[PDB]
Amino acid sequence: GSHMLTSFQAMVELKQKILTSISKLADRDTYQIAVEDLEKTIQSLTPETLPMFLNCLYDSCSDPKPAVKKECLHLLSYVCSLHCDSTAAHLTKIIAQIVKRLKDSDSGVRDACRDTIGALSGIYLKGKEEGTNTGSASLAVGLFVKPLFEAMGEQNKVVQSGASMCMARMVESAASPPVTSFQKLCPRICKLLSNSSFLAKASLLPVVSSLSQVGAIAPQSLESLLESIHDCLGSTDWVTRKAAAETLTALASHSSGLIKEKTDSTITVLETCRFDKIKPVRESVTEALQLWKKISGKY
Repeated sequence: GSHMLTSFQAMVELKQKILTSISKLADRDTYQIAVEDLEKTIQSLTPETLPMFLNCLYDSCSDPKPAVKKECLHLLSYVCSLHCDSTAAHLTKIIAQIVKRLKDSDSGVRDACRDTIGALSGIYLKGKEEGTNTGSASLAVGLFVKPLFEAMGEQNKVVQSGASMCMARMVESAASPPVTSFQKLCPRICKLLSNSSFLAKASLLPVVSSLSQVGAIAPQSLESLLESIHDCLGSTDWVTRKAAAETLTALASHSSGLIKEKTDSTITVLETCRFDKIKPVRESVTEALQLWKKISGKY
């Protein structure tokens, strides 16, 4: 009756203001004051006025003008930074909107996607593995990896590349990284790197490098990982070969104790690849070969 109608009027007025500021973001001189107005509205959000702002951002994330999309992704980040406990429930829809935006070719849009994924990981994946229970960590990491792997399943190299960059940034952005929950990514990344349909292996190898940096390499999948990296060293794209060499470098540099025994096959493949016609490939192969030789002991 009266209370429902009053809440309706308040909600519609707030949506009016939000959409007006978001549309005015599209202008160059009316961009900064609109940013300030949207931030001031973010500050005064409550658990009931939060989902309406999120729905505004969602419906605004599809505007053709790319600056609007970039700022809406940054606003998703901002609202998660200012109301993390309140947005932990809508995290799923948020990550879904980011994965939907992964298909854009605009550099700024893809960079905003990666930065938003990183901010979300830094907020919700920090310290998620401190104690005896390991259930909230699994759910948290899954909220990120399930849509990312689904986007990696699409037949679009742009989307696969974006998904891989976002997954790498997610692994990198966790302060106290959930290593056990992050190790669940290796058995799928192996199959993706061995898959011929996957077209963004050069973007997925840095994900392996990042997993090695935080020490989240699954030892039961390490041999298949090395096999897929050898395959990538065998690729026709020089970028993929250089990326595989640099991932071998990262593995020797951060998973040193994990690869001590299994070096000879990787060293042999590097020996066969040290005379690549592409000079950057030559240099990366030489670097990885020296590192693995020193880890093993050829002196």
